[PDB]
Amino acid sequence: VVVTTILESPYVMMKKNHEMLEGNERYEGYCVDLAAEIAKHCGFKYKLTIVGDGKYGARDADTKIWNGMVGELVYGKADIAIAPLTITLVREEVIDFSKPFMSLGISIMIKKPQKSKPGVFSFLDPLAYEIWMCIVFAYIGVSVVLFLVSRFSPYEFGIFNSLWFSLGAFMRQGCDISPRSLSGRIVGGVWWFFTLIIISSYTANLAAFLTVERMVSPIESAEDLSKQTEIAYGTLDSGSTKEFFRRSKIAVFDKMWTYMRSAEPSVFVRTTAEGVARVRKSKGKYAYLLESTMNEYIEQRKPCDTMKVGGNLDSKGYGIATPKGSSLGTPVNLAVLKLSEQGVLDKLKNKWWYDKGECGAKDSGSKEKTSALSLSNVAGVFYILVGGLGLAMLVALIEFCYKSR
Amino acid sequence: VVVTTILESPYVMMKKNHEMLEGNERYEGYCVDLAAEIAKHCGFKYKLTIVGDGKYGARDADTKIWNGMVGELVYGKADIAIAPLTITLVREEVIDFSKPFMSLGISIMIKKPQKSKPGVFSFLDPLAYEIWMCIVFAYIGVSVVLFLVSRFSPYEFGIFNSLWFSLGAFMRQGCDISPRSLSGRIVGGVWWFFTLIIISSYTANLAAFLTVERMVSPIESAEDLSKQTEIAYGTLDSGSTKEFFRRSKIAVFDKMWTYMRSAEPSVFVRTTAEGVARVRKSKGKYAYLLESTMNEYIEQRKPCDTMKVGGNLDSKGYGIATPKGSSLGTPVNLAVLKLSEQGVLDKLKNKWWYDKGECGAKDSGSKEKTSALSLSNVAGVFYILVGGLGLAMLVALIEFCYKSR
Amino acid sequence: NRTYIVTTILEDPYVMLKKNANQFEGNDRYEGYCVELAAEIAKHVGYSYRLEIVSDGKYGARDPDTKAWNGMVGELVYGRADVAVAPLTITLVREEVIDFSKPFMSLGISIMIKKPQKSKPGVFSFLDPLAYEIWMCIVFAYIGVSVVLFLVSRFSPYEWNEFGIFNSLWFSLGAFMQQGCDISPRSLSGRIVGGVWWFFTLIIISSYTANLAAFLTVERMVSPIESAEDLAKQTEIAYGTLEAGSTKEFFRRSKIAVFEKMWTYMKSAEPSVFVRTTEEGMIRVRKSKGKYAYLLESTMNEYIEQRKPCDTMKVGGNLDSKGYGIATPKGSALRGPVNLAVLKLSEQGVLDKLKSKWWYDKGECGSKDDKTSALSLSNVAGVFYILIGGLGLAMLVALIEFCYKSR
Amino acid sequence: NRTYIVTTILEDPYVMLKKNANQFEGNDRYEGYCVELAAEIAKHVGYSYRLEIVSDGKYGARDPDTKAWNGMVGELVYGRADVAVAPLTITLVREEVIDFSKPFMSLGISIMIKKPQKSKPGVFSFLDPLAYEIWMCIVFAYIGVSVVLFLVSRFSPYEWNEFGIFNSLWFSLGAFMQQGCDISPRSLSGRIVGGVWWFFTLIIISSYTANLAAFLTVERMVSPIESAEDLAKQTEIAYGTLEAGSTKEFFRRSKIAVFEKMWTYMKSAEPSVFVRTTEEGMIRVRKSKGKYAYLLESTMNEYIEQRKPCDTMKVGGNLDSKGYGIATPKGSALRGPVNLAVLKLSEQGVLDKLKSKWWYDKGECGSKDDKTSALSLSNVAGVFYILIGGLGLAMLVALIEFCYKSR
Amino acid sequence: EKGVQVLLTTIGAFAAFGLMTIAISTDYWLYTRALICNDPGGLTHSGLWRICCLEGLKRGVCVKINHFPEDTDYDHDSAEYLLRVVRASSIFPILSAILLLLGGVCVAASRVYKSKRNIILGAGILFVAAGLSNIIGVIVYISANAGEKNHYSYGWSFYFGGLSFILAEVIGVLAVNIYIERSREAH
Amino acid sequence: EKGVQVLLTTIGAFAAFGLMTIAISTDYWLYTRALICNDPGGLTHSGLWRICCLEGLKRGVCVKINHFPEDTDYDHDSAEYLLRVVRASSIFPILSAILLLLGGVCVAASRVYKSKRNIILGAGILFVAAGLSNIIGVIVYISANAGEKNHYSYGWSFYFGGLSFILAEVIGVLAVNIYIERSREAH
Ligand SMILES: O=c1[nH]c2cc(C(F)(F)F)c(N3CCOCC3)cc2n(CP(=O)(O)O)c1=O
Ligand SMILES: CCCCCCCCCCCCCCCC(=O)O
Repeated sequence: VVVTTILESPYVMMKKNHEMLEGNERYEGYCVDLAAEIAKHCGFKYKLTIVGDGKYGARDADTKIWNGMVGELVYGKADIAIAPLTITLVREEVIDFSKPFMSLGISIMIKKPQKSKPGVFSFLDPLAYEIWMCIVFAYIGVSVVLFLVSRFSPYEFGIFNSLWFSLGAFMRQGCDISPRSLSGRIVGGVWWFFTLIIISSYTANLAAFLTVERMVSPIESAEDLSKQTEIAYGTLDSGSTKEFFRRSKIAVFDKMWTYMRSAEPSVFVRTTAEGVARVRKSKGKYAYLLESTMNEYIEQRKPCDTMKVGGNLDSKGYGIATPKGSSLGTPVNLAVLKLSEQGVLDKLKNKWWYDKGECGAKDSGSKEKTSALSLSNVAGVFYILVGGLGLAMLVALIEFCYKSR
Repeated sequence: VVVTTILESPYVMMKKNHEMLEGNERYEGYCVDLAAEIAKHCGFKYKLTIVGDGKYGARDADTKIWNGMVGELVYGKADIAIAPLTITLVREEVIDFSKPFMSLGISIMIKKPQKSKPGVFSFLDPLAYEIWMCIVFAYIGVSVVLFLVSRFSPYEFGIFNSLWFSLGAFMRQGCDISPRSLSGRIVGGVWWFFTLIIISSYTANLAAFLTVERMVSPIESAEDLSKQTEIAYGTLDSGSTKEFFRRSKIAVFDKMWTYMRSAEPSVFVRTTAEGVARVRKSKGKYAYLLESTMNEYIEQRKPCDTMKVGGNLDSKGYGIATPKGSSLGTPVNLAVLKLSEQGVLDKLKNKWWYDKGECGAKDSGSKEKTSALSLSNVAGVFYILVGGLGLAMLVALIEFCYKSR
Repeated sequence: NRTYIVTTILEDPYVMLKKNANQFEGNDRYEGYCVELAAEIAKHVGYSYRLEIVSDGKYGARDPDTKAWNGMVGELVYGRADVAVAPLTITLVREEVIDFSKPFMSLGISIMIKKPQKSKPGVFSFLDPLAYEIWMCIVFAYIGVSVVLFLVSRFSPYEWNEFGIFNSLWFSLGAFMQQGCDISPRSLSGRIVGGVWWFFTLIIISSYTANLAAFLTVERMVSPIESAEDLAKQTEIAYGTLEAGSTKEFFRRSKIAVFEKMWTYMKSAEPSVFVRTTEEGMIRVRKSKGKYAYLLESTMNEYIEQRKPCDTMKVGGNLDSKGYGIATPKGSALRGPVNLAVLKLSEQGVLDKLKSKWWYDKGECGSKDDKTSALSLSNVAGVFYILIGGLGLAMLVALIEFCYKSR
Repeated sequence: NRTYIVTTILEDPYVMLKKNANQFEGNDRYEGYCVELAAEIAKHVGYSYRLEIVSDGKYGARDPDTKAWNGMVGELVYGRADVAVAPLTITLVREEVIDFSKPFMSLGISIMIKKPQKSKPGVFSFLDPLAYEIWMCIVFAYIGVSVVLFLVSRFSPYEWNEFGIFNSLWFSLGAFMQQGCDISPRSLSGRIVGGVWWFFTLIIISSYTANLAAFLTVERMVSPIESAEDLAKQTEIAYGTLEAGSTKEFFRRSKIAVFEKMWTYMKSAEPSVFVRTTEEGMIRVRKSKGKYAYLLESTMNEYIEQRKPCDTMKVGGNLDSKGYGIATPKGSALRGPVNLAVLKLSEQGVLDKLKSKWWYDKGECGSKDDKTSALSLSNVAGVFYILIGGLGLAMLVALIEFCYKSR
Repeated sequence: EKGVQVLLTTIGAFAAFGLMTIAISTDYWLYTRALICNDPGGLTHSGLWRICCLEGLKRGVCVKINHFPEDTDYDHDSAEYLLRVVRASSIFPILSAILLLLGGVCVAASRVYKSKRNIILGAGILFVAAGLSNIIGVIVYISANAGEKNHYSYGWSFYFGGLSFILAEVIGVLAVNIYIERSREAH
Repeated sequence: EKGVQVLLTTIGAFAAFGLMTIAISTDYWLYTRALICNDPGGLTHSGLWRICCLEGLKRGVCVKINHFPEDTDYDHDSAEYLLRVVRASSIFPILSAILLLLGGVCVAASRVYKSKRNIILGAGILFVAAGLSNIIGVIVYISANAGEKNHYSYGWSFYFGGLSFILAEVIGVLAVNIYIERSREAH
């Protein structure tokens, strides 16, 4: 028996030193160890054989011939095919698959989130915008209440000086006048407490922000990726993923197909390497759609700047093939079932993907040596300051010109 | 063949379900599995035979007779031993040991450090005492310099008001007077910058202290342990540890022996359980000297509040013994080395010490929900405040009386 | 040219008795995922089917001594039923005696935890950094400081000053908030009092800011397990499993380190983490408030997550991979057609549509779907309420001051 | 009734040529741990010994094809030498062909890292939380704010105020330090300027405090590896090993997960973490500044840690357990007496005394021996220096003001 | 009015003294679980001197508190020994009560010897000192209750002590103002 | 003296203008490694308009800076597009130089038309506005250099711009004081 295969890492890849003592060790991969295990279980000798035509088994409409590993099996060139061959209806009508040895589906690859460049007005981040607006409203209200109280029940505190007192209190600067009546003093004391709490909270939450980094993915599913339009989609220009979107009746994938067809420039790529590169380039504006196993493989390969997000959109399985009427299908099926029950396939999956992993674990590192704050972190407050200075100049000139008349 | 053995966890313990279906599995432990594994290589049948006495072999001076599992081996009652029996000269002169299957020594057991109750004046912790003294010196110096500058080169600032200005500046309270001259203003500016930096540093380091707890062991060796005397030293009343200290000529252990003989009450315990209990209840004021294996075992036992520190003060080994002249001696000697090279002994060590650890890893939980500050954390500043109020009252009355006359 | 007997089991949503059971009879009395799947399979194969239930009410299994197959597997082997449209897991032993189809569902062992609810921070949570004892002792120390200042500033006849009791209260309050007032003590006694009060306020306010920072930093570094390894390493959370089932099989016969450790912890525990039934595990997870994690089939976890109450969530990926399939007896004529129909339905999206319908569309929760750590108005609401109340009290007191002075 | 030839190897401190090699000959030419150990063994056994060095300069080993033992083991097997007093590890293959004694030293694989030095915090490290760009832009914004305030407060003829340029500078400086001055603006323009400056200062100072807190908190949660597992999990630190030796044997033939992972990382690396010689590994550790961890015998690690330079530290416990022993030929008469002598010396403490003498007493570092995280005067020294300089400059300026006004 | 001011001062002094004595001698300061009466423990209302559990067969049984359940250097171990000694003695609450009594005595004696006005000043000083002793006492009490999530609550003796502090400060203010009025009148 | 004050104002205006023009047109603002000239890159002294690398065969070769090495919404992408546009245009340094020139023109014209005193006020306003534009310019420059441990340093054009700011503020103060003296004299 000769086991047909195909070149697609990490399933089949040339050995580190294949020229020397090539034998059967010129090839290594997940499929190779799998073939070893199932030949041991089936009690047969196996000699590997790459397929002449790289294209995975398919059937031409006009010719009606099968080109690939399927062609090799159906036409007697090979007995068995141990490769990531997807189980499909048309492909089963001619050969007998086994029970899946790995289950997979369509999944989303995104650029790994990284510290984004701080934006002007990021100094407001520790507090929610609603707190800021309520702070402004409270400033107006406290100034107005103090003015009313001072005017109606005097023991100095006009609206202008009332606003000045409140602002100086909020900034921990003190004023040149303080209330002398019980009501004004109640107002002042309560405003003072408010300012103390609010400023302590701002400083504390800023310390929290600067101590621990916590990045959040823009998307976590296809639905989330479906509704928005900021990020762009992407599939191989010819494959099962594009067909699945093309033929789908589920609303989300119908919308996805609509966007992918309409969108210009074209989102489709010619090769998966092109897709991963485009993902790595767009700095988080590109999301590729591909098979889950490849996505995990890449995620565990350097430069380690991509991740899989969400659950698989579809369900599919990879199964060992065999031509109709053969004798190896029945034992290899029970073989794969036995391996799954024992834990062998899980062990190989962990050992080829996670172990042998150029990248690290999920928690590769933490508690990064914090960096000094940069001007870009506080540039907005500089801009605000300079604008206020210009506004003060303008106001003064306006007053001077008015008094000149 | 019958393997002699002793009851000592985790080497021998009664099986969980020995009452029903005892079979040969009534006894389980590290040494039972070891005996099985070695008899595998030796090619002999083994039936466990716990010597009736629980004592590890020893020889009586008057009788000149051997009692224990050593007595069982020497007198022919047994064909082999597997229990943890240290390799020593006297026992080797009558029986033949194997190469050690675990190496150990004398070690220290201390209660695991825990958060101590905060002391009054713990609010000074974030800053070193030298910073506080230099702060006081800087306050005096800046007040004096401002006073001199205001008197010699005036443009209000006596020594009293100079000190008041400096204190109000350090506490972020302002003052009723500010300098008008360039020199006084230079003094004020540098003092202001100093205060800003120092208070920000205090708050920041306090936040650091309160967000990550960091417990440090008082002792990390036997030298450091011997130098101090706040903690007491425990050794079983009769054992090899006590005799080692008695016979020792190394300076540190001579000091330790002197201490233990002189110290009152008795630091010795009659049993190991007593020593571990004294460690667990003495709130970190007891350190028990025992064997490293037992210490490591206990470190993964509930309530899991004790730990081993430092290295080992001696070198000893446990070796499976045979009666002199036996054919088993050489095969077991080769078997122990075989297992050591393969990793079986390490596997069993992890199996019976770390696995089945009632405790967890080095850190099962971290960054617990931080607790609100308690009055005991800030009670010293309350005491200082009340004392200052009393001092103010006293000073006022003194001035009143003096100005009366 | 006959009706085929389709065995089945009662398990939501796969098959379950319809609400109007009395009204309907035959195949029409049942509803679920697998009845409609059987309908589609029959349509694709063109065979008339009579639906029935397994008497044993359980899935296939072999008695050790008797060597007799029970449940649907027994029905198929002994000729009682022709097809088995149900969540019958594909296994080595079963596949030997019956002919499975290709999977119509992929699943595995998965984790089930108490849902992280949207906690209400609490009005007056801005006091949490300091114990209420500190706050109240602060109030009483404020009163004492004010009184002592007034005394040491006004008792001496030679001064009779500006430091009355009201202005002493005002000075002390402004000192605490680090907002000076128009007056400062000029005597040594008053200045001693002011100095100690100033030191007190500095320490207290720095402590408040620092402990609030600690609170928020710690709340910002909390990470849920999100996986089995995270679940395994920690021991705070107790994670159970059904005493009898393929899950215990998987964990006992597991060579992988983490699953072996999980078994070690499960067997070595008290009270027994394990439960007799799945309803028991679900209620235990719901009651224990995050202290319990239940390991079970992914499909049931998803269904439960969609049932009312909505207080449970699935985390992580499936630990192992399995599959449900339609089974027929060895040598049957429906094996090939059934497998082709299953694949036809899978490609067409029929199975995904049925899954969505019977898991989500019928879902009571009916909700497939903002981490910022920025403080919200709920975190600081109490201080706003205090502000409003103080302004109201101030207007009221001004009104009183106006009514007074009527003469 | 004859002299016994004791083979040996050159390895510090076990055996090494004395400084006055020319003056001395024979046994007296050598000094070290094992020469004195052999002296003690001979005394306990009462035999006269002539010491010799192994010609091969290497420890025993068997050629695969030739099946010939090399080194000291070869000398013993072939009758060249009677005893082998040296750091000859106890192994299965050797023990078959020679008779080992009980160990006189216990050791294992251990971790060797760049010593954590007492870092100097740095004068003017109190500016680290903010970039120098922020500080300098603050200075220039201060100048600009002062000038604009002076302008908008004094240009109008109708006022000619108290806001001259000097007092504007003073007001701005006090605003930045959150210390008000005796004057506040009364116009709308001056008040706008003051408000924006106040906001700026609030944000900047809160940022300084917060980032300093972050710095110190992060410096307070840093944990050195202290173990192999900590070393294994992280990938920042590269950990090597000698290309040829029992260490590589141990890591390749290791069923344990962490050692297998260590081998996986070591083989899969570029540039090759491994080194040709141990001196190479030591120098690489010293140069790489914490990026390298060397795995080697514990005894050599300790000796190196005690040699000059003192920039290397051993961390963790020994990974595996081995032992050195005195070896003799099979059937020799010295096996029993030698084993008894070794045990005698171990109980008497002779071996521990020799270890301390030749590892620590002769140690260049000669130092067997306060984590607080509290800030030290070195952390805030620059601000003290600024204070002193400002006081001096103030004295000088007062002197100038005094010389001026001479008329 | 001067007369009503003195009357309020005296009434407040006597009320504060009574409140403080009641607080000292009632045993309802703290509510908590102890385990001294039948794992978590049994509900019990502790006090300043004795602890009284109210669950089980030991209902209404009041057993003395010891204040020394561990081993420490009797001569001088650390600040904890001093804290426990002060908490056991309760010299600060007792001192506050004593000072309030003396202040009331001085206030009453001011009615006679009406020429002397420093009596009222002494009374005010005593009242203020009593308030300070009360504050120290409560701080000591709360600090000494810290073991090292057990729910606890405070009873009416605690709040009686608080009322005593408040009234003491009030009557000290009144006495100082009275002394000021007297001195100004003589001028 | 009024005359020397005006002379200092004019000299300072011209010096500030010259310093700012030189800073704009010298290309020694920043020293760093770029990789636009031959992994870490080659030493190069950048500027405000062009970057000139000084290592390798491309010695003394000054190539223009682009300010747009990525893809962004030309119409309105975000604040980064506006920042890069302002940095590329360098309208703020140029505006500061223009305003300094106009202020000097006004100061010189004040010598004639000596009756009018608002000319000096306009000059001071222009100087202060020039300082503010300089500050905005440097903030923009520094912010736009942030990539997202490469050592960098600043050259003498940078510090010339700083000197220009300082002198502009100084001469603005002098002009305002001159206007004040003139107005007071007419009173
Ligand atoms: O049988 C089939 N097995 C396949 C296996 C893989 C992989 F699993 F990686 F080996 C891949 N792609 C190659 C890299 O880009 C993404 C996935 C395509 C496969 N296709 C073509 P499809 O029809 O478009 O799915 C088949 O037909
Ligand atoms: C970093 C900037 C600080 C520079 C401080 C230098 C002091 C300059 C003071 C100039 C005052 C001369 C004018 C006095 C008041 C006036 O005429 O308006």
